Amino acid sequence: PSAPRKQSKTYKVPRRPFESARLDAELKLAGEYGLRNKHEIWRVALTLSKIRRAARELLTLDEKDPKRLFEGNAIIRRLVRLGILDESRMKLDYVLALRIEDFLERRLQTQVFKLGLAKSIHHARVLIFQRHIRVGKQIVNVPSFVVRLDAQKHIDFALSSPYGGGRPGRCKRKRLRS
Amino acid sequence: GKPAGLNAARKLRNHRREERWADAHYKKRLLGTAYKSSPFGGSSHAKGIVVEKIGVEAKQPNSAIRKCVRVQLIKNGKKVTAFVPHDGCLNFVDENDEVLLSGFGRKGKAKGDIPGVRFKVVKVAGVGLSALFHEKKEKPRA
Amino acid sequence: GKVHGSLARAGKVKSQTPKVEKQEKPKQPKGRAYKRLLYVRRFVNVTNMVGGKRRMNPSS
Amino acid sequence: RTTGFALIYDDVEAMKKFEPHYRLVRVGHAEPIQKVARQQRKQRKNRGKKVFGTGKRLAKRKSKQQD
RNA sequence: UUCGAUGGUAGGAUAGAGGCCUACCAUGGUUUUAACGGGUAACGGGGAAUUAGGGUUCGAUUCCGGAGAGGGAGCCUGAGAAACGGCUACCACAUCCAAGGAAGGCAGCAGGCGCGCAAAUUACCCAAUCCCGACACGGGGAGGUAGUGACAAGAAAUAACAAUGCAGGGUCUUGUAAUUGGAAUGAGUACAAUGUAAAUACCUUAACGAGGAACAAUUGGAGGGCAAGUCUGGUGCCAGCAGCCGCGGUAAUUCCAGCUCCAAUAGCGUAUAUUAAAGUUGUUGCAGUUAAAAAGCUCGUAGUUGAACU
Repeated sequence: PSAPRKQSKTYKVPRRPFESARLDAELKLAGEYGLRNKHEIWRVALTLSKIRRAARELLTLDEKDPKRLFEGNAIIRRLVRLGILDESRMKLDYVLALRIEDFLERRLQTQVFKLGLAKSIHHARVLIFQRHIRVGKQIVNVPSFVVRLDAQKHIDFALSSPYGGGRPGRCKRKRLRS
Repeated sequence: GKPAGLNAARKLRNHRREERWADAHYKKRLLGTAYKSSPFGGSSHAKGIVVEKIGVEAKQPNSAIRKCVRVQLIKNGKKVTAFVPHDGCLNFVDENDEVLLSGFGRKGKAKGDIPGVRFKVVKVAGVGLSALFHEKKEKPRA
Repeated sequence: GKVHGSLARAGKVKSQTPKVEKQEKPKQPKGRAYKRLLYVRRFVNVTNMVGGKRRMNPSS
Repeated sequence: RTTGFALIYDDVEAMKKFEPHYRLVRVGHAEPIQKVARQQRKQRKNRGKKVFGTGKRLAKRKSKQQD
């Protein structure tokens, strides 16, 4: 109305579309983590590039500068809270050495697969889509949920649905009828 | 060589302005030839009427019949030459079929061995190519 | 050419070629199953290797 | 979680006075309003502007001139 | 510079300075630092695209300022208009006419014709933002909501747990399944609560709702560029394919039919404009003996550059 609603693109197309040394790594990552497509890879590469660019623009200034000191912390707190960085060992230079592997292992899908109840990351994705997952206090219905270091302990099965009881029925009821 | 004085900005800007006209790309943009004398005034596609079919001959080293047609534009009045991509479509296409003409992909240049042809047909009778070919759509009874 | 045109001999091979019917095939998974099938046929179930061929559509 | 707003007027007169009409209809304190369509109302207003006076004089004059 | 072009005096007009206008007196003002004229498919800016940097292109369009309400011109009202959903006359159009006349302007909201490659309903409502008025109470095609789509951005249906022998692998695990079967099934179907001016939708509601047409994923390519066949059949420099190189004259990995594979994915290709690559516009940062390029040579004013020393 009065002002436009800002929208932006999150995925970036690589300059070389059919690099062998890049396609094999992307296919290996997709097969390992059960990603839908490579749009997730593009989006993660895009945000990582944004973080790296901000860190580089910060590091190109001298120390004890008010702007560099003020901005060199906020990225560190965000990374530590999101778990992208470790519980400790920060030096404002670890920001430039992140990987797509750790960014993708930081998603909620990796955590639910690691805890189990699916035997495979694809089944973990199926569980996360079926709304049967109880990640945190509020149910989450997205594999790309970046999970912090505080919501990894509330994950278990749902009270409702056949996996939690509550008169399953459905296919069970059909088999009982037949 | 080139001026390098601290107060030579005007000289450098003027020389660049004069020399940029020698650029083929800059000349083709700034002359306005697309809207002045080009068959297409910047339009991607244009409708027209088939005039006749011409059997152009391929240049060296190839040798074949290109199966081209001549189409008169309805919005400009300029008679141009058209290229039919597939085979066996010149029989389907008759005179006064309300064809649609577009570029060839060489930025207005002749593509391949076809001599003096810069446009290609995309739709016939307002139904589109490759649709009547696979017997999905049929030509209207006009 | 010059002032001539071959409007009668066009599409000779397309008109005279024999026409066959497509071979019947049951349904095939599409999507993440297709990605898993490609992953499963790439390296975990190697059958075409040795010499670096990595052939996926061998000729017969 | 289910969140909403609550506006207690701690009185009946205050609630019945300071309240939107659709809110009053939702509580169902009084009967709704049955009127003509918006287009019909606007057209009737236009005809009323075209006619100057009470309105029956035009009918009287038309009857006099046509009978 | 006539018929105001530059300046002075005096006056007129304006709400007000002012050659805005008038009478007289002087010939002045700009310009190679590009005056003036012409073109602009030029409303300007905040801004947008590409992004080492420098740059290049675009910007009618959600915000600000200017202009217009078919082209001009004049005028009343009003503080405020040279107003057009105010008026008047001409120019080009349209209309009822009884032939005396009358009467208008959607580059506003909807809808129609035509130009077209190219772009939506003759819908609901003042409930939210605000505006107007005599004013809690009225109105507002401003504005909010919805119907329509292939595309403008963000999230994700087309699956999956085992028994099974073979290829196996090293007693733990993948694949071809004319195989089964009990599972979690969501798209829809209905209904309830919520949502909203009324709704639609979202969220949410028990419950019905797959055993294979389950409720069949497509778009391009498979010589190099650039990833994936010298496979089987038809033609034989013909049809044609083809962004360039290039393939085709009876063994066609490049023509058309089948099989399979490769890339993206509910999206893909094509045509055009533009950007990066373009160190092929080069201030950064080009090149000039032979690839394009040192005036035949000299003087010379703008312009550029200008020894050291306080």
